[PDB]
Amino acid sequence: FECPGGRLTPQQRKDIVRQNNKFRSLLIHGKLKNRNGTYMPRGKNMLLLKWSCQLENSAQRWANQCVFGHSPRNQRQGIGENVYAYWSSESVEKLRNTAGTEAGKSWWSELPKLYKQNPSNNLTDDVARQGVLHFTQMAWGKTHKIGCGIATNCDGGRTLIAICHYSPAGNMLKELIYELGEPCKTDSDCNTKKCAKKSGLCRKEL
Ligand SMILES: *[C@@H]1O[C@H](CO)[C@@H](O[C@@H]2O[C@H](CO)[C@@H](O[C@@H]3O[C@H](CO)[C@@H](O)[C@H](O)[C@@H]3O)[C@H](O)[C@H]2NC(C)=O)[C@H](O[C@@H]2O[C@@H](C)[C@@H](O)[C@@H](O)[C@@H]2O)[C@H]1NC(C)=O
Ligand SMILES: *[C@@H]1O[C@H](CO)[C@@H](O)[C@H](O[C@@H]2O[C@@H](C)[C@@H](O)[C@@H](O)[C@@H]2O)[C@H]1NC(C)=O
Repeated sequence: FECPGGRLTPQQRKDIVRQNNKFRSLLIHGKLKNRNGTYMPRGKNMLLLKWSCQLENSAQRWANQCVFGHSPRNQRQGIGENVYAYWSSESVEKLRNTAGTEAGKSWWSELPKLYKQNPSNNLTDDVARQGVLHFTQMAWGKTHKIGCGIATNCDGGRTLIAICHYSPAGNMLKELIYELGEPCKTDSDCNTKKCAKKSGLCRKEL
């Protein structure tokens, strides 16, 4: 959680990772409702997210622009991107320390508010069209790397922007968001061959 030249604190990085992994674990344990009021299906092989300084560096470069939008495609090759902003009429400095976790709650909130019952867990065109792509990237079983950048100087210090980058990039159409199964109990349950038993998520390093 130490990233040379970074503008985040170690704690911010940890809070972001711990929150997103908690979400993932709650999800694969069947504890989270979709828009229809029905629990999402239990999952297996959901990777445990690791912080990547490389990802933070690209996300931070974009956050520094103070633009509420995506970075250009050619700077996002192989990489997912989620964008969050908070617009105040006063200073946002007090919001910096929870920027990442507020952003994760906002992206993640797509599940209960916009994500209709999808039993196959397949990311079809009709599922994608709902605007659940921020949530689906945070939930993407194959993604295992996350890095985020934050700007609080935007609009005279009155706008907060948080940018998170994910690798590998999630949201490939016609692939499942995550595999249907049981959370890992032992290493051999995981295709990566290492299981985080407390969370039921599979470990994948870097
Ligand atoms: C997610 O859901 C989509 C929509 O059903 C799956 O794609 C569909 O796969 C079917 C076969 O599993 C395709 O059927 C074929 O249709 C052609 C058209 O003539 C026939 O010639 C052929 O013999 C089959 O009957 C179906 O067309 C296809 N849907 C579309 C519009 O693409 C998808 O399955 C996955 O993607 C497809 C493209 C293949 O790679 C499948 O093997 C693969 O499982 C579902 N995704 C997942 C991960 O389940
Ligand atoms: C989730 O809620 C929506 C809106 O209330 C319903 O349309 C879904 O049931 C639907 O059943 C038919 C009409 C068809 O639209 C189907 O695609 C939907 O599933 C409901 N989902 C379920 C599975 O009950």
